[PDB]
Order: sequence, then structure tokens, then C-alpha cells
Amino acid sequence: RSPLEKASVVSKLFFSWTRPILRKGYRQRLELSDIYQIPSVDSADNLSEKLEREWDRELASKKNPKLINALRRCFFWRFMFYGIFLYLGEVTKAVQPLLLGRIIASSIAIYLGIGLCLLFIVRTLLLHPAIFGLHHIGMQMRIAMFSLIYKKTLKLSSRVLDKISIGQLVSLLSNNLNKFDEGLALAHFVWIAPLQVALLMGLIWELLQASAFCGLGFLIVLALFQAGLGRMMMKYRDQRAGKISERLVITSEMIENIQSVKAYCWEEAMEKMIENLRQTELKLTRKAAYVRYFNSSAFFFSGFFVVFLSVLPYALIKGIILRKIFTTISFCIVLRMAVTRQFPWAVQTWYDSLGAINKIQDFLQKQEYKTLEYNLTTTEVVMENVTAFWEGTPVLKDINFKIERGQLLAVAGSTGAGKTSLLMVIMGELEPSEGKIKHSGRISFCSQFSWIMPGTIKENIIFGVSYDEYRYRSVIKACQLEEDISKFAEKDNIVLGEGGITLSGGQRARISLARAVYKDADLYLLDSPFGYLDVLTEKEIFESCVCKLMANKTRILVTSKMEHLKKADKILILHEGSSYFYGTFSELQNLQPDFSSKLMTTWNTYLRYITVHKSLIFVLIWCLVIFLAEVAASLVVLWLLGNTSSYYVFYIYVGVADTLLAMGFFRGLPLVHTLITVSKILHHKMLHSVLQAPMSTLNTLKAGGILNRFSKDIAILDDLLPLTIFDFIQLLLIVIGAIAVVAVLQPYIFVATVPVIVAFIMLRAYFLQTSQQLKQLESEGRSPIFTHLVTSLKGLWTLRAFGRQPYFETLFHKALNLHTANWFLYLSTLRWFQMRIEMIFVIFFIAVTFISILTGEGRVGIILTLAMNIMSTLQWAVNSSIDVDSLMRSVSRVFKFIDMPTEGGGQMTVKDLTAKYTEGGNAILENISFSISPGQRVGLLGRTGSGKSTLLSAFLRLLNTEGEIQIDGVSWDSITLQQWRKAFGVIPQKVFIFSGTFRKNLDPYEQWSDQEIWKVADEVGLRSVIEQFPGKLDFVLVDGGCVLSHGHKQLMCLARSVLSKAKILLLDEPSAHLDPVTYQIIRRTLKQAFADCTVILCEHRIEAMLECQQFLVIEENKVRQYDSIQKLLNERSL
Amino acid sequence: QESVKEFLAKAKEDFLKKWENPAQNTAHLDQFERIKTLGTGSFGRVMLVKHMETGNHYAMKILDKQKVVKLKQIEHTLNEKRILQAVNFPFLVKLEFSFKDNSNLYMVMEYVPGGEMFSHLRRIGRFSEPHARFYAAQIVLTFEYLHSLDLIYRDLKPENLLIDQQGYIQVTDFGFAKRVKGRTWTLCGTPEYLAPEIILSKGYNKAVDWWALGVLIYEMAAGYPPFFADQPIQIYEKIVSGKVRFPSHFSSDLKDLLRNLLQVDLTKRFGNLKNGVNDIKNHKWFATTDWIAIYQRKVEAPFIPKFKGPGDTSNFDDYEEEEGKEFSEF
Ligand SMILES: Nc1ncnc2c1ncn2[C@@H]1O[C@H](COP(=O)(O)OP(=O)(O)NP(=O)(O)O)[C@@H](O)[C@H]1O
Ligand SMILES: [Mg+2]
Ligand SMILES: [Mg+2]
Repeated sequence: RSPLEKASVVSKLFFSWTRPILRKGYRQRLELSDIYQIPSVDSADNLSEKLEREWDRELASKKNPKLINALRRCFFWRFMFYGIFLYLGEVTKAVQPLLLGRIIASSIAIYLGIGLCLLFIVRTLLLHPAIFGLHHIGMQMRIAMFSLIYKKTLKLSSRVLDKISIGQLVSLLSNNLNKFDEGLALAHFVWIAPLQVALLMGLIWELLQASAFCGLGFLIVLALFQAGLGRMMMKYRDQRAGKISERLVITSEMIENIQSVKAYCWEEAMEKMIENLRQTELKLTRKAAYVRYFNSSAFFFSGFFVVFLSVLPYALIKGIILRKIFTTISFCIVLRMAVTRQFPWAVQTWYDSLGAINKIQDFLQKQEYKTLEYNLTTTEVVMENVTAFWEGTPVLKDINFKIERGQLLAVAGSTGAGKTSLLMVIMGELEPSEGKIKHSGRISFCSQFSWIMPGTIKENIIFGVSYDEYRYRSVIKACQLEEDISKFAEKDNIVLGEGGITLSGGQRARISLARAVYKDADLYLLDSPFGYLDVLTEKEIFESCVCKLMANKTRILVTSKMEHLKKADKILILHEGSSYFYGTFSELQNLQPDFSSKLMTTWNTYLRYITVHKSLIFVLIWCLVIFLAEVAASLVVLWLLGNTSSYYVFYIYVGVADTLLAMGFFRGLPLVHTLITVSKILHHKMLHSVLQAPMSTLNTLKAGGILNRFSKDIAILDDLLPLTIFDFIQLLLIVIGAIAVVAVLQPYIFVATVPVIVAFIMLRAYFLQTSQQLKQLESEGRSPIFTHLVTSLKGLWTLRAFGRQPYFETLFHKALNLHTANWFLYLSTLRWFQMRIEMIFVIFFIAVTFISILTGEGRVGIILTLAMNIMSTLQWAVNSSIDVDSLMRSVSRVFKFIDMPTEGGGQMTVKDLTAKYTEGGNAILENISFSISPGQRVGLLGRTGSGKSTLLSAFLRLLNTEGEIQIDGVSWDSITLQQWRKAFGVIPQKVFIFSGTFRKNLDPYEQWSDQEIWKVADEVGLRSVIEQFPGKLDFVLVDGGCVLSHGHKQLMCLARSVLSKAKILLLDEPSAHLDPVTYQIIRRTLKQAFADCTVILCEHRIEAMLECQQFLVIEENKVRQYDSIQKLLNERSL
Repeated sequence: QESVKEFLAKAKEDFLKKWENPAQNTAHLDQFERIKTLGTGSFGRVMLVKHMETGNHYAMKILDKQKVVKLKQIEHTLNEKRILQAVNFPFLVKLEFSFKDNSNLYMVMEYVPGGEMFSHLRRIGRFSEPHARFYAAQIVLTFEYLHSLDLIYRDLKPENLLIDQQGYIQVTDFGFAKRVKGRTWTLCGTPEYLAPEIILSKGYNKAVDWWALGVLIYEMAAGYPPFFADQPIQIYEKIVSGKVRFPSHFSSDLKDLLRNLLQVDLTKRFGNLKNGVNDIKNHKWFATTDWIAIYQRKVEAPFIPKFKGPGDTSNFDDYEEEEGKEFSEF
């Protein structure tokens, strides 16, 4: 199926089979169906069975279960086969400069140039085809490990299942989701680097004989310096993490409570608090970035020292021919590449891989759930003196029962305090230490909190079984599912989404009942099934399925209804962990009659990004100016000298382009500092904008869709982006300077370099489209794995009790294959692009080398010296450019966020009121008109329970509403919303208290005197409540003010409203959240202090609002009116 | 070792003499009864009878002379008679007397009142792991003894295993047993347990029965044949594929043991590389087993079928009743 299986050897070597996808995608949008079929070797089942067989052979062979010892005999030979070619492809690069050192002899030189070309041609084909194979091997290990971990996730016992955290598994799984696959190209350098440096040191000894350790020791100490700076960076990052946490919690708090801040008009307050929190964050980030810049610039600077120190001692004693400089420079840069970056990367990769493998090994040895010796045959299910602990505390007090084949017992008592534990013990989920519970083994459970697997209702009720027409029809009709099906969208195959949110609680109960009744079993332990249905619905279900069909076979229901126990063939009442009463129906009913009665990437995004700060353009033009000045100086000195030992020594400066074009410490720092300031400015502006968006627009944005732009985009903008763009600019600057230097020294190079740049741009633009499309497809193809994992972790109990694990295993394998197709295809196309870029560099090198040799001693030496070693910097620059293009999406999204437009006497009058949730939805009010009496309460009656929050929100103009409002003789248009909203006071159902001291939590503006605040608090009756707080008022209300009670929070909100001296108090749900003592105290306080406010109490109960003078009736699309109870109770409510 | 090797050598020496002097026509069809037909079988019939002179019940086999010639099955029964007259082990049905008549041939064998183990497996569905191990130990022991006798069973399916009063397995139906020294060639048996070597129509080695044991273990521990298909031709393709899908409730040790007993590679097949049976007998899945007690029947059986007297036929199925140069040594 996959085109890899049908491909020529040349195509497999040149990656020619990836052409058609690039051909199609660049011109049209990809469809997910266009992804190639996975190779049959990469199927999840094929790798899972192999690794599982090796792992269980390891388990049954020795008493030292090393998982790596099982991975070895699987993958070691292919690993080594690819490593050998990697070693050869590194050795050819290391030994190439020996040919250059002989080329400088000038006839014979043409053959040497051809040989120099041959080495590059061979290296182009000996490196990438092995790197791709290593990546393939990594993908295989990742797939097999994921499949094994999932296959073991359905075997743990509940004894260890509940102990682990939910997030542990997802953190472990996602920790190495991409690290393992790309963490193999650097794996072999744990033994290629030492042999490389040994060969190189020997060869340079064969040219110096006196000075070899001098440069190697310098490289070593530089390497330890670079490694040691990492701990300094890590300490600052760890310090910054907690501060990011404490800032993000407050940001999330205000994101959740946006409407409360909008009503209170607290935007500038939180602006100030957020900036104050972020200042120290910026300080720490700047320090860490400075450390990172120093570490990065050290490698770029050391390129000159590492050769100067090596050359100096031999230079002083003997004179040196120019050959032994142009050769040692190349050997030295190769050694620096080989010992400064590759080896520590390999060590880090090995350490991380070993850690992850040991973690997986530890996980695969947890306590395992054991299936009961079941499915054979059994008489009446009998339990004799079963005693076990729900965790020492025996949840079962030597219970005993025996239900004949067909009888329907009914356990009763407190929920989950012995009924659920007994049901789990019977199901075998909990092992009983004492007693022997015998059962037929076919048990179909139905948990109180039913779980609905993603898919159609038919899929959630079939459970991988046939759709028997009579059985399914009877199940639908009896369990009240026939009417639901008739009301369903497709009415037979309504494809529900994940989570079951589209279904109601009664729908979930019906689904659970259908699932329980579908399976034919000798025991149907339907536990608390009727706990979410109507009384008439419960009676219909009992007369239809529970006591009509499910009573034919053995069934043990658990209900607290008195009528339900009447039809039971046996009764076992348990309470406080002990069986208070047990026996037959009549025997237990007459055992105690008294007790029985008691029981019952565009250029626009770029230029906008730079133009946010004028200092950025200044520093960039400064850096460019110093660059062109220094390249001009180097070019003029080269021309002067090429057309006393120090005269020849100065060539070492121009020979290594790294140091000659290195970004000075006086130039790199302003760039990073300005980028950090730009990120701060952008974050502040986006926070300012998001706090003024219209509510209707905010409703279109999901709550979780805004916090991510704060928690992830800002971190990317601060940490990853600055270093990435700095590295890209430095690398591009080095490349352009070096190529200009080469071109000037020989003016015929330019005609060859121009097509090279043209082809570079063309190829990059061609590859970018497919790369980004595949990246997005892979990213969107990864959610189902975690969604299914969470769903299975929630449904584990029902899944195991039913006994349908292979269905879930096959589903997970299908999802894994679906993601693997995208990942493998993207990896292949990336390797194709890398190889093509290597080939174009190779042909450019051919051209420059031949034109140089065909046409002095310094000329050719310098040209070839830069020519051979530009390649690493060029490849690095291209990769950095692709990475910055990948990172630009965060800036694009933040800029999408920033450009969001803003929203725009006691007697009051309202008219022509029209409101809706969105722009053009259902009219909440249809020209509703009312007049506000001065200081007289107007109860909110009429359409109680139909939803009055919309009217309350529109009273403050916090929704998509239009009309005319005349409060105190002033229209709603002339008065500014900031000024108008302050006059009106509201009492939301949920009280928002800022996480901080009482003075800050109650006075965010802090514009009131402390003595006045204390006097107001004493007058509000909260002085006694505040007296129990730590200190006097500095007790920080951490965790969103969870210390205070709901009544205390309501009292604090009322006191805050009184402090603002609002002209109105639209109290809503007074007694709904208040305790009887709290409600009485609140009512007394409102009567005493808030008597002069035109309050409007909102409550569903008519009696609660009957105390108000006026009674503003409500009705669908028409606000009725009955100012007197003499007609309100007779017409409005009757 | 030591005692086991000496016992095997003594058994081989004794069996050589028995194979040297087989008997014939030890009884006539005049001292038996026709109480019930225990079962027909492949192409014959078996009826439960009692000794007229003694009173002890003995099973009697019946085979049609015309059917043997028509089916080209003459040497197999001749060799099976000698094998039964020469085999001597606790786990094999003991034959008492043989009869030869001008109409049909008869032979007297000891009766096991426990019935077929296939019915028990089908009614119960599947066994627990220790229960399956208890039978696997006996099967491995009798296969050890039979291989030490330079013979091949080649036909091991559940309905050919019986249970006695003490609860141990007695192995019957030696009709397909052949004493082969070297590579065999004859194709026969049951499609379910047809080993990959026999399916390819090649010289079967002594490891052909190892695949039968590895399939019987899976069938006893799961409840369905590990290799199943609609048609024998399709079943042949499935067996040639050699891919097995283990259930979820299988333990790791059994998952390891079954893989070696069912590997397609003849060289790496368990019980054939170097040890013969010593690898299997020392495996972790068999660690908790008293083989010395198993040989002496000193361990209580985890299952005792309900015996209701010598004449009881409750466990056995009830289905109606019944009313020259080729053979010269019967
Ligand atoms: N010694 C015995 N005691 C009790 N039942 C027996 C005995 N020998 C046979 N039977 C039963 O009689 C039935 C038929 O006899 P059997 O030995 O199986 O002939 P068969 O044709 O060669 N068997 P097969 O080829 O596998 O189909 C068997 O299914 C046994 O259950
Ligand atoms: Mg038969
Ligand atoms: Mg038989």
C-alpha cells in the first residue's frame, strides 16, 4: 500500500518517492485522506507483539528484569549498522583537509580537485540515509513502548490505581513524545567523538610534533566552562518558575471573573498589579538571557583562540610555511565542532534515554489485578463472612448472603458507605482477605456515575456486539430509550461527541441501563441505576426492565426507595459498616416494626513586530553598520597585504570567518535586551486590549482558548524567540560576509553565487508549504490518543467488569497508526529537503573550487579555506530560519488578539429594551418599559426560573443590548460606560475576591482612608468576622478567598458595594446561597443600612420577593407589571 | 537424573520383550454384554460390557473389516494393537483381552467412568491456570515416556483424553501411533493440531506432537482453539501464517511458554533443540509442581467427576444402542 514498498533502490536512496505529496500540497490544501498508508512493518501490532515477546522472555528467564536488555536484542544490529556508516561519513569529513593541504602545492592539481569533489559527493550520500534510518528506529521504539504502556494500563488493581495521580501517566507519556524519535541522531557520538579526536590529534601531531595538548586542553576547559554555566542558567529558571505560577493563577482568576471586573470597572487596577508581578519576572528573564548570550558567544569567540594557542609555541621556535596554517585552521575548526557541542549532546541524550527507560521499567512492575476463576458454572451466588478494608477499617462486617437463581436482592443504606464497596467486592475489583465470594463470573455492572465512551449512541450501547432487532427494540422501549431515539438527531445512529455533554443526566442513566441490559450474564449488578430518573420514569423502568425482564435472571440492585424493596426476594440493610437488618421480605419487615417505620509568517506580521519599538531598528542598523565597517576593513587589509612573522600571523584572523564576523559582546546584549522589552510591551498591550473587548465577542472565545495565549505564547515570546532570532541573524551575517569576501577576491564567483541564492530561496519556499501543512496535521492528529487514554482511565471499572479490553486495544492501535503516518511522512520530507540543500552546496563548491584552481599563494588558500567550512554555518542558518518561521505563529496569534476593538437622582426610566446573547439572536426583552421609584424596592417576579441573569446583565449593559435608558434624567448615551456602570450596584451569585490582603481585596483602587474602611466594616457587621483573621487586615485571601464562607463572601461584597455608594443594589439570589442565620443577618443589614437604595431582589420563590414594595413581573419576551400584591398574586402568578 | 534414566532404561528393556512376543486371539465374543454403546468414534463403535465370569466392567472396541480395507487403513490398526499390548504406564488405557471374528475384531480395555474431558471443557468453558498446569504435567510425562519408547503419537485432541475416578488423565486412541525411528512422512491427524511441518507435506520429526501439546494447552486455558477458521483450507493458511493473538487474562509466564511450544522454526522449537523435555520440565510455569508426586499420584486432583457406581453412565453421552490374509496376528 505504501509507496515505499513499490520504489526503486535509487528512489529509496534519493528519497524520490516524496515528490508527489510536495507536488500536490504546494498547489492545493492537503486532505487527511491523502496521507500515505503506513508501512506494514510500522504497524502498532507488529512492533508491540515483538517487544512484548522479548520483554516476557526477559521476565520469565532471569530475576533481573532489565528492559534495555530486551530492547537490545531487538534493535541493536540495525543501530550498529547505521552507526558504522555514520562513523565513515564523519571520518571522510575529518580527513578531507589533508587533500587541501596538498592542493596548495601550486597539472596534477586538477586530479586533486576532482578527488576533493568526490569526498563531498560521497559524504552527501553516506550521512543522511543513515540518519533517516536512525530516526526510523527511534520511531519504532517509541511506538512499541507506547503500545506496551497502554496494554499494561488495563491491568493495574484498584489498590494501586487510585494511589497514582491522574497527571502522572500523561506527563510521562508526553514527556518523550518527540524527544525519543529525534534523540538518536546524536546517540552514536558517545563513541564517534572520542575516536574522531584521537585521529585528529594524531594527524595534527604528524604535522606539529610538539604542540598538540596545548589546544586540546584549552578546548577541554572551555567545554567545562560551557557545561558549568548551565547550572547557573537552571537556578534562575527554577527561581522564575514559581513566580510565573503565582502570576498565572491570578491571571486565570480574573479571566474566570471577567464580568465581575467589568461591572466593578477594575481594569487599570489589575493592569498595575500584573505589571508589578511581571517586573521581577523580567529581571530574572533578562539575567538568564544574558547568561545564555554569554554561553552562546563563547563558542563563536573560541574559534580563533583554539588555533592561536596551538600555533603560537611552534611559531616562536621555528618559522612556519603557509601550508601549516591553512591546514591547521581546518583541523582545528573540525576538532572544535567535534569536542565542544556533539559530545555533550550525546552524553545528555544517553542520560535522558536511560532515565526514561528506567522509569518505564519501574512502571511495568506495579501491582496487577487478577481475574477471578470464573465463567465456569455456579449455583446461587454465595458470600460467607466476607471481611476486608476499603483502603484496617473493615468496610464489611462479616457479611453473608445467598441469592438463588432468579431472585432479586436489594441492598440499602448510605451511598458509597458499604453498598458500593460490597458491589465492588462482589465484582472482584476489591480482594477480600476473609471469606470466599463465589459467582458465575459473568457480571455486567452499571456504576452510579455512568461513563459514555465517544461515538454514536448505538456505539455506546452496542459495546462491540451485534444489533439484535428484537433485543435492541425491547431495550429501547423498556428503558425509556425509545422516546429518546425518536427525539434523537439521526433517531437510530445519532453520532454523539466525546464526553456525553450533549446528553442529559437522565439520558446518561438510560444509556447505563441499556448497556447493563445488553450483556447476557448470570448476574447483573445494577448498582444505583434509578438514581437519576423521574419517579414516574422509575416506576415505568421497574415495571418494564428491572422487575419485568431483568428479574428473570439474577440481579442485585441497590436502591433506597421503600417501594423498590417491596418486590425484593431478599433484603439486606447495612449501615455504619454493619448489616443492621437482613433476611427475607416479610421476616425483616416484621423483625422490628418500629425500626421498619423509622427506616422508611507574513511580511506584515514581521514589519509590525519590529515597528512596535523604535530602539530595535536603532540597534539593528547599528549592528549592520559595524558589520559592513569590519568587513570593509578586513577586505582592504587583505588586498593591501596580498598585493615580520606577525604579517603572516594576521591571516589567522581572516581565515576563520567565525571570529572575524563574530557578534561582539558590545553588540549582542542590546539586541536581547530590546527583544525582552518588546515582549513586555506586547504582553502589556494585549492584556490591556483583552480587558476591553465586548462581551459578545468574548462569548465566541471559549474560556480555555484565552488562558493559553497567556500561559504558552508569552513564554515562547520571552524564552525561545529572542535566542532563535539572534542566532539566525548572526549566522546569516556570517554567511553573507564570508561569501562577499570570497566574491570580491575573485569577481567571477558572483555569477555562480547568484543562482545559488535564487535556488536556495526557491527550494526553501517550496518546502515550507508542505512542512507547515504536515506539522499542523500531525499536531491535530495527537489529541485523540490522550482523549482515549483519559476516557479509558475513567471507564476502567465498567470496561474490565464487562470484559471487552481487545476492542479498546484495537482502537488505540488504530489511533497510533493514524498519528504515525503523519509523523513518518513529515520526517521523510525533512530528510529530503536536507539532502537537496547539501547537494546544491556541493555543486556550488565544485564551481568555486574549479574556477579558483584554473586561474598567488594567499588567494587560493583563503578562498578554499572559507569555501570548505562555510557549509556548517550555512546549514545552521537555514535550520534557524525554518525554526524562526515555525515560531512566528505565536506572534501572529498575539497580534490577532491585540487588534480587538473596545465596547465603545434615583428615578430611572427604561424603554425600547432589546437584548440578546449575540448580535441578532433571540430577543431577551422586546421593548420592555419600566419606571424606577425613588428608594422603593421592586421585586423581580413573574417569569421566575426562566432566566433573569440576562436582564440583570443588560441593566449594566454587559451584553449585546440596544434601547433607551434614562436614569436620574440622564440618557445611557451621553454618560460614559465607565462612569455609568459605577452608579449601579450588583450582587452576583458568585462573589469574586482578589487574592490578597483584606484592604486590597476590598479596595482595589485603595482610594479610601484606612480608618473610614474600618468604620465601614464595623458598620457592615463584618468586624467580628474579620477579627478571626490573622493580623488585623493583612491576611491574604489565598486560593481565591476560600477561607471566608459563602455568607461571609456575600457580606463582604455588600460592604464593598456600600463603600462605592452605589445608587442601586440589584441583589440576586439572596437566600439561595445564604444560610438561615446568614440570610437573616443579610436581610437585617439590608433593611437597616441599605434602606435608601432602590434595590431589586431577584428570587425564584414569590414569597421571598413579596417583601419588596413593587413587584416587577416578568414573562417571555414581555415584562409584565403588577405593582400591588392585590393583583400580582391573582393575575401575574394566577 | 539417575533414577529417571534407570527407570527409562528398564521400561525400554521390558517393552522390547513385549514387542518381541505379541499375543493374538486371546478371547472370543461369548463372555461379554451389550449394556450400552459408549461411543462410535472415527469409523468404529465401542460398547460398555461386563465380564461374565468375573463381573468387572470392560470396554470393548469394534471395527469393520470391510471399512479397514476400503479406507486403506490396515497397517495402522495392526501397529496400534501391538503398541497397546506393549505400552505400560499409569496414564494409558490397559488392554486385557483381544478377539478375532470373521465379521469384526474386538478387544477389551479398562473403562474410565469420568467421561470425555472435551465435554467437561465445553460445559465449564475454560479452566484456571493451576488446573491446566495439572493436566499439562501429566501430558508432558506421558509424552516423555512415549518418546523414550521411540514412538510418535501424532494425534492429541481433547476428546481423546479421559478422566478416571481419582481424577487423573488416561490417554486412549492409539490408532494413529507409529513407532518411527527417524523422519516420518505420512499425513494424517486433526486439522486443528496439524503442525506447520506436517501441513507443508514434509518429513515430520519427533517434534510434531509438541505443537499438539502447545495447542492443547491454549485450548484448555482459553476455551477456544488458538487457531480457528471456517474451512480447513483457510485453517491451513492461518496455521501457515503462524500469528497468534493471545487473550488479555493470560499470564506472562504462560505467554512465554506458549510462544516456544508453537514457534514455526523447527530448530528453535521448545523440547527439541538440546534438552528434549528438560527445558520444558524446568520452565518457570512448571516451577510449582511435584513431579515425583505426580508420577506416584500422591497429589490430590483439583477435580473429581461424580462417580455413581461401576455401571453408571451419567457422564458419558446416551445415544441409542447396537445389535483373511490381511490380518494374521490379531
Ligand atoms: N476405555 C474407555 N472408557 C470409556 N469411554 C471410552 C473408552 N474408549 C473409548 N471410550 C469412549 O468411546 C468413544 C469412541 O471410542 P474411540 O476410542 O474414541 O474410537 P476412535 O474412532 O478411534 N476415536 P477418534 O478417532 O478420535 O474419533 C470415545 O469417544 C470414548 O469417549
Ligand atoms: Mg473415534
Ligand atoms: Mg479417538
